[PDB]
Amino acid sequence: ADYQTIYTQIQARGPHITVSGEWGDNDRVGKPFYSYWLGKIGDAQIGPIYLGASGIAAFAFGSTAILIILFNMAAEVHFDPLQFFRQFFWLGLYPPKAQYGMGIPPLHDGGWWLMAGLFMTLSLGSWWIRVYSRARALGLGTHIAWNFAAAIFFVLCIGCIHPTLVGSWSEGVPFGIWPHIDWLTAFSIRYGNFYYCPWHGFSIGFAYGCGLLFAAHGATILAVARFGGDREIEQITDRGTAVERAALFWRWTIGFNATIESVHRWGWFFSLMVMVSASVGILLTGTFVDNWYLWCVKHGAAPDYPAYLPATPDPASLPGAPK
Amino acid sequence: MYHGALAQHLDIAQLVWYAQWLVIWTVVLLYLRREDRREGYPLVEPLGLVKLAPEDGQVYELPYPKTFVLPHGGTVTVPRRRPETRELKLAQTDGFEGAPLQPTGNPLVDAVGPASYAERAEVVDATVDGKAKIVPLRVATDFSIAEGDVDPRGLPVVAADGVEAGTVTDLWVDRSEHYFRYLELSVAGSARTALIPLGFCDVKKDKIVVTSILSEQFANVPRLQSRDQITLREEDKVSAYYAGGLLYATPERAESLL
Amino acid sequence: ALLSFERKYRVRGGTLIGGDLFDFWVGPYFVGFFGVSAIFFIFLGVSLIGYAASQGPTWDPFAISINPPDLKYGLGAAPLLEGGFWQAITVCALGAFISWMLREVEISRKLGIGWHVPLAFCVPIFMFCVLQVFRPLLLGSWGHAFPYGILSHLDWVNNFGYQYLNWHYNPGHMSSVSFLFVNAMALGLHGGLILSVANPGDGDKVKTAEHENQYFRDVVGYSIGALSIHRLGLFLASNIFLTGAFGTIASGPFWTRGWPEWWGWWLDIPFWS
Amino acid sequence: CFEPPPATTTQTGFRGLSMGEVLHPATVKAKKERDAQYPPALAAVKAEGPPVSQVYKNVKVLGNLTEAEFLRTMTAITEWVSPQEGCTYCHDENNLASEAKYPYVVARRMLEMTRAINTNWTQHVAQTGVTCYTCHRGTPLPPYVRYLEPTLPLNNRETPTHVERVETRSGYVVRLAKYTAYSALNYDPFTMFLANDKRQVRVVPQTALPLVGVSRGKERRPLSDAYATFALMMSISDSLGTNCTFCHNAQTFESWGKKSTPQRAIAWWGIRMVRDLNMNYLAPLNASLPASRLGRQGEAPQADCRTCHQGVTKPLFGASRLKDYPELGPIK
Ligand code: BCB
Ligand code: BCB
Ligand code: BCB
Ligand SMILES: C/C=C1/c2cc3[nH]c4c(c3C)C(=O)[C@H](C(=O)OC)c4c3nc(cc4[nH]c(cc(n2)[C@@H]1C)c(C(C)=O)c4C)[C@@H](C)[C@@H]3CCC(=O)OC/C=C(/C)CCC[C@H](C)CCC[C@@H](C)CCCC(C)C
Ligand SMILES: C/C=C1/c2cc3[nH]c4c(c3C)C(=O)[C@H](C(=O)OC)c4c3nc(cc4[nH]c(cc(n2)[C@@H]1C)c(C(C)=O)c4C)[C@@H](C)[C@@H]3CCC(=O)OC/C=C(/C)CCC[C@H](C)CCC[C@H](C)CCCC(C)C
Ligand SMILES: CC(C)=CCC/C(C)=C/CC/C(C)=C/CC/C(C)=C/CC/C(C)=C/CC/C(C)=C/CC/C(C)=C/CC1=C(C)C(=O)c2ccccc2C1=O
Ligand code: HEM
Ligand code: HEM
Ligand code: HEM
Ligand code: HEM
Ligand SMILES: CC(C)=CCC/C(C)=C/C=C/C(C)=C/C=C/C(C)=C/C=C\C=C(C)\C=C\C=C(/C)CC/C=C(\C)CCCC(C)C
Ligand SMILES: COC1=C(OC)C(=O)C(C/C=C(\C)CCC=C(C)C)=C(C)C1=O
Ligand SMILES: CCCCCCCCCCCC[N+](C)(C)[O-]
Ligand SMILES: [Fe+2]
Repeated sequence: ADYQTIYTQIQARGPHITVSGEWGDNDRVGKPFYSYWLGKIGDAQIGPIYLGASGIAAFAFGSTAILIILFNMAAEVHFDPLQFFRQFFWLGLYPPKAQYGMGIPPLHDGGWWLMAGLFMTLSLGSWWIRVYSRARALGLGTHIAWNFAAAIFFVLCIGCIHPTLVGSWSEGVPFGIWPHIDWLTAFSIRYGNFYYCPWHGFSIGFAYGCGLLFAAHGATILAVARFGGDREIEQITDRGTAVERAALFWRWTIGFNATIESVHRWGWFFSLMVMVSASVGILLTGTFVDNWYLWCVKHGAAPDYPAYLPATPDPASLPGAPK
Repeated sequence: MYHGALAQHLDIAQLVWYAQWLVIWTVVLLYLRREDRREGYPLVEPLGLVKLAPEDGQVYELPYPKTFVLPHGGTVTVPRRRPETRELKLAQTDGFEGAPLQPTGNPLVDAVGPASYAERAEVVDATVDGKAKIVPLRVATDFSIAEGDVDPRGLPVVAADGVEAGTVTDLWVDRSEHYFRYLELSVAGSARTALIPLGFCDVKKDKIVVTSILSEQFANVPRLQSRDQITLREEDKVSAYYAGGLLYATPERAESLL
Repeated sequence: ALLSFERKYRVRGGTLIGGDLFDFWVGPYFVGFFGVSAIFFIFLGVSLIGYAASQGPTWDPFAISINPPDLKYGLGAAPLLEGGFWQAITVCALGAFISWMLREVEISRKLGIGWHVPLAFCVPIFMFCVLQVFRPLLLGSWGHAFPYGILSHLDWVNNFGYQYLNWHYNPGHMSSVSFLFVNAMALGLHGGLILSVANPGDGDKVKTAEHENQYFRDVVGYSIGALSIHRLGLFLASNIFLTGAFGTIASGPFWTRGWPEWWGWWLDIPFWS
Repeated sequence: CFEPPPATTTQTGFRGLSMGEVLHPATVKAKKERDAQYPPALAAVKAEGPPVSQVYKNVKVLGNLTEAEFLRTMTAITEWVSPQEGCTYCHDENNLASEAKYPYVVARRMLEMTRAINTNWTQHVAQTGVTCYTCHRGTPLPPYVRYLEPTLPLNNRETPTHVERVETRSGYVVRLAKYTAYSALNYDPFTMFLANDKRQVRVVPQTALPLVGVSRGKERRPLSDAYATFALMMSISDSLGTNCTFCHNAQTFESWGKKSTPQRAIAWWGIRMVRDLNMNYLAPLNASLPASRLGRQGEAPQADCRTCHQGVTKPLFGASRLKDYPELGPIK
């Protein structure tokens, strides 16, 4: 049983390697230190880390963002340190509760939330530049940046594009552990059950699919680690028995296969599709669909079931019923 | 009136619904599956009388040849004509193609089945800067075993049949990943060293257990041209050797377990 | 019919039962005894789905639905039209899933590679069992399982969650969702990285492992490494159901209040209450 | 932090939809017992004699009852509202027709309110009806009431910790959370939907596509309403000790018919009845109640689903005394 797949039996140590970037080499700060335990199930070396302007601007904004949020959370518990720590999950920074349309809202009712969102956005943008640049600097394709771009795009969608489209900040996602989660239900309830939103389903399909692909891709490589499967790059440029067997394993199993390079494209695509799909679902929601369930009924999709307990007429529609 | 509502009882969402599936299938069939085909294609099948022609389907499934300009000079273009030049000591066991082949000689040396290796380049995988990537510590001076982990150097290697087969002489490290990939051991009885992928090693404190092959079979382990260097193809020959042991090490290794 | 490099690997052996008997291919498909039993079960299963469907109302795929029995039938068999079909199909699904897995084992042996894949495939089979078999057993009735229907099952999921006011607060769920997201991101980062290295664009040279590691150290100050990310992937993936299975099983048999109230254990610790 | 099996489960939807109650036997037993404390009806008395409207001096509501019947009512009232205090809680030892004590006045309003409930809200309380006990459960101040602010503990028979006091601002979030099944929903469903009838509980669009003219900018309701609604629903579920599927098929909350259970309709009536009660009986009482009972806004304690239900889908597990005390309704 290749134990190498479980953890590294004999760790190794050697001179700290470094690849020069088209720039920013002098911006790598930190002293590479090793961790024995980490190295058991990974690479022991921790650091150094590239700084750069993007990275700094990122922390700059992110922090500003985080600070605006915490201060507001703190303000919720009236700054009582014990309750703040106790009620943390329940604390949050909410978008405007009242309807102001697209008008900038009062600081105490959406204003702060709006600002936090602005700084978080700029922070995300800067980090995107970072993820992108580092790629160019190291002479690599900008694939990650694109997948990450989809993710930032989706955040923008639930964050302000959707609210913009329907014209109301109150639709935004609040900052907070439980709070941002409570939004998922309020949002779904409002748009008539997200389970009936085709894009929700698509997104889930790809998510679940990413699960299937990594479990499968990962197990595949471990299963061929004895042949070097993990050295994917040279497996691409020079097919080796590793990927040949990886391929035949699947072809003989499901009838068709991929290449060591293509499977990464599949995975990349799937990942991307999770975010692209949901972005569309959100862009469509509120804008052109108000109740995904009725929308499905309209197009003959929604399933129906017999009543178990007697069907119940809406009381409010009966003759002579209160308001 | 309704936002999103269009003519013939149809709405924006509904159109996007179709567009979506369209894009998906487009990418999946026209792009991805094409890429899944940059290796192993065009397929192979036995000919006889007359059957010489491009065959329409075979041109449609393939994608345009892409070319990889290697980091240390050279290029590789895929897909491409990479037929198995080698002679396989295998024989048909029955009629139809679905019939499994059978080793006529010794699968381990013949390199068939699980013991099969890819016809990789007969070149030494390099480091980001031309140095040999996989080298033995005797060369990897600045590389060492992490404090706390076993140092197999000196420890004996017990084979499947339970019996010392040799002594771990060295450890080949990946200077690009800082990961030990092979253990070099002296083959007791036949003056010569052999490599064994760490993955086939159960690294203990007093010994190195190797269940893949038997003690004797350690002599036939493929040899390297150099002693402090290894070529991708050699890495395959070596790894492949042990893997074939999993099925061929002994007679029962290939039969039905339960 | 065969990949250019496939000939040499198509050897006999590696089977679990049957030996040479079912050790052969049909097209690219390796058969094996389990491939056979898979077909058997797939056959049986699809058949039952068709008959059941036909005895049902519509034929619209999105609206078709084969449901388990009412709770009153407990763990006993129910008349075909009212749960029996669901019961039969479930057993068939299981026979098919397990057969499919064991078949991957044979294929793995023949190829002389690790059984990692079929092992990884047990997780989903395990979760299926959690939802359909185990939780239903613990609650005492097959009626608690989910219906086999493209939209039908979403409805079951939906109400299930709502039986606990807000399933989002379920700790097992939180854990699981987290892994779904991280895994999704990792696969994007991993696939992205590999492609970024072998496909730098323009006439640029294919890069190296050094570049791989350099990239992530530069970005997040750390790089788990080649082989490790694959292990992490399988790990992250498998933990979606492994941890989630606890949130599912907990619901009902070990917790009957809403999930947000569960966090009362924390919120109500006396010293800060 | 985990309840041991087995769990009692009911079905309330088509097989396969996972709709129904999930009860913890022990918890049910704990509540069945608490409610079993319901005092049995007092032996019926002979209607002999003239109407107390002639006999007693200040009887404005039970004047048609005979003396014997009337005293029986008074005993029952005492036993349900002030058993520990006794008759004197509302009376002057030396003048039973006196109204000096505020509980007297309020008790009169309460007699009317109860009669109303059993008469005008039969679509909710049905033939079970309610008595002073349903809410008071044996004490002048009903264990479960509401002020215009969330308060802890829900049961006022318990003593609040420092943070639980409405005084401690740092405890607001937790006070609210506990009124909405521990959810972080930043809304107080009681004041929003139960104190009066100014707000609409429904928030889901009844059309597939957004109707132009109510789907943009300030025309549309803010998402907050969806949260508020959610909150009200959480507390309703908690107040009855049940889950959403007890009334809804989550597949489509907004839909009725086969998508709703009879109970939902009843719940619908409950909302209206609670609003009626609060707005027209309880709320006004802030005039007769000593400032000691009022909230920080001078409001009188008001009722909500929990006031009667107290964690059970049917107050006191459906116990009734309606037939035993027709003076409490229904009034023909
Ligand atoms: C605990 C929660 C549950 C859940 C929650 C869930 C949600 C919330 C959603 C889905 C969705 C989906 N689910 Mg469900 N689900 C499905 C299958 C499906 C697909 C119809 C669809 C996309 C899945 C996907 O892309 O996979 C990953 C990727 C791939 C490539 C899998 C193979 C292809 C796949 C698209 C479809 C294969 C299944 C066939 C339609 C079944 C045909 C059976 C025939 C052959 C006998 C199966 C077969 C099972 C089993 C075997 O238990 C299951 C269990 C469950 N789902 C749980 C009960 N499911 C989404 C949907 O669109 O609903 C309609 C969705 O929104
Ligand atoms: C009761 C409510 C429901 C709900 C409500 C819901 C909503 C409202 C939405 C989803 C959406 C989605 N849901 Mg659904 N959901 C899903 C699955 C999914 C996801 C696939 C998808 C969003 C994709 C994602 O990964 O977001 C997580 C990934 C994110 C958010 C990316 C973030 C990237 C960003 C760059 C990260 C930045 C990190 C930081 C820098 C930190 C910064 C901090 C600040 C302070 C500085 C499943 C499997 C199920 C099941 C099993 O029931 C389900 C049920 C339901 N969902 C319920 C019906 N769901 C979305 C969708 O697809 O709509 C169409 C969506 O909008
Ligand atoms: C209103 C109700 C909600 C809900 C209720 C819910 C429940 C009730 C459960 C989950 C569960 C889960 N939810 Mg949640 N959910 C999730 C995400 C998730 C998943 C991580 C997890 C997966 C369980 C599972 O799929 O097993 C199903 C998948 C399986 C069994 C795969 C089976 C595959 C099989 C072996 C083979 C199939 C083969 C095909 C038939 C073959 C086809 C052949 C063709 C292709 C040739 C997200 C990301 C969100 C968001 C964003 O809001 C969310 C919201 C919600 N969920 C709602 C709040 N969710 C589960 C959980 O983990 O509890 C915590 C669970 O039980
Ligand atoms: C399907 C595909 C998806 C996907 C994809 C991708 N996802 C990516 C990439 C791709 C492709 C990248 O390349 C990029 C990356 O880099 O990876 C290595 C990245 C990222 N995804 C993160 C989080 C994430 N992805 C999520 C989801 C999905 N991702 C979905 C699933 C979720 C979910 C599930 O919610 C989460 C939480 C970050 C770790 C990471 C950068 C975030 C950032 O932009 O940083 C923002 C920057 C900061 C500096 C934070 C500032 C505050 C710090 C922490 C300090 C604390 C405050 C303190 C200092 C204050 C007091 C002190 C005082 C002095 C002031
Ligand atoms: C945490 C890790 C995960 C993980 C892992 C892995 N996943 C694997 C492997 C690994 C490792 C494989 O090696 C194996 C494979 O070969 O991949 C190519 C496989 C596979 N994962 C499938 C579907 C899949 N994975 C899901 C989830 C995860 N996977 C999670 C995320 C989901 C979700 C998300 O719902 C789906 C739908 C098949 C495509 C594939 C063959 C299954 C099969 O059994 O063949 C058997 C063959 C059949 C032809 C079907 C038989 C039909 C029965 C008889 C009749 C129908 C019954 C049914 C109950 C009705 C449903 C109704 C309604 C709900 C619609
Ligand atoms: C003719 C007949 C009926 C005969 C009897 C015998 C028999 C038992 C036949 C089997 C018939 C059956 C039941 C077929 C069904 C086939 C199935 C289960 C198909 C599912 C296909 C699906 C939907 C897969 C989901 C995953 C997915 C999106 C994959 C696309 C990408 C691929 C091809 C991934 C697999 C893959 C991975 C994961 C690698 O890591 C890897 C690494 C290096 C090289 C190749 C690969 C590789 O191919
Ligand atoms: C305790 C057992 C008890 C007795 C006995 C009692 C008697 C009583 C009498 C005789 C009257 C009529 C006096 C008159 O001439 O008006 C009367 C009227 C009312 N009561 Fe009483 N009462 C006892 C107990 C209680 C308790 C605990 C309360 C307050 C909760 C209460 C209240 C009232 C009210 C109100 C009336 C008016 C009835 C009406 O129709 O308006 N009593 N009581
Ligand atoms: C049944 C006829 C009945 C009686 C009698 C009764 C009496 C009563 C009194 C005397 C009070 C005053 C308590 C105090 O001293 O503060 C009072 C107050 C409230 N009640 Fe009552 N009550 C009867 C019935 C009912 C019913 C059916 C309900 C619940 C719907 C109810 C509710 C309340 C509430 C709330 C108050 C206000 C808070 C308070 O003053 O304690 N009562 N009741
Ligand atoms: C459990 C937390 C739960 C959920 C979830 C839920 C949701 C819900 C929504 C979204 C609405 C509004 C739908 C619309 O816009 O038409 C709504 C409305 C009502 N509900 Fe509900 N509900 C949950 C639980 C419960 C329970 C347990 C009951 C029955 C005891 C119940 C009842 C009702 C009623 C009545 C309405 C309509 C109220 C009105 O004033 O019209 N809900 N619910
Ligand atoms: C608050 C708005 C509220 C809700 C919600 C509610 C719901 C409700 C349901 C769903 C039933 C049906 C129970 C069943 O299993 O069939 C029901 C029944 C009764 N209720 Fe109620 N109820 C709410 C509030 C109140 C209040 C304030 C009182 C007391 C004045 C009250 C009383 C009752 C009674 C009595 C019943 C009995 C009906 C029966 O079938 O036995 N409810 N309620
Ligand atoms: C330009 C004008 C006029 C206005 C601005 C327009 C603009 C672009 C607005 C954008 C708004 C956006 C995009 C809003 C999006 C908000 C979203 C998606 C929020 C979602 C969730 C937030 C959560 C979970 C954060 C809450 C918690 C915190 C603040 C504490 C910090 C985090 C932790 C301690 C947990 C760390 C966990 C782990 C990463 C280590
Ligand atoms: C061969 O491929 C890969 C590596 O090898 C060189 C990596 O090092 C990493 C980077 C991994 C890191 C920083 C740790 C894990 C991160 C998360 C968010 C869970 C990835 C994605 C990868 O694909
Ligand atoms: C529902 C979410 C999206 C699902 C996409 C699934 C892609 C499956 C690809 C199957 C390819 C089949 N093949 C080889 C015959 O082409
Ligand atoms: Fe990979």
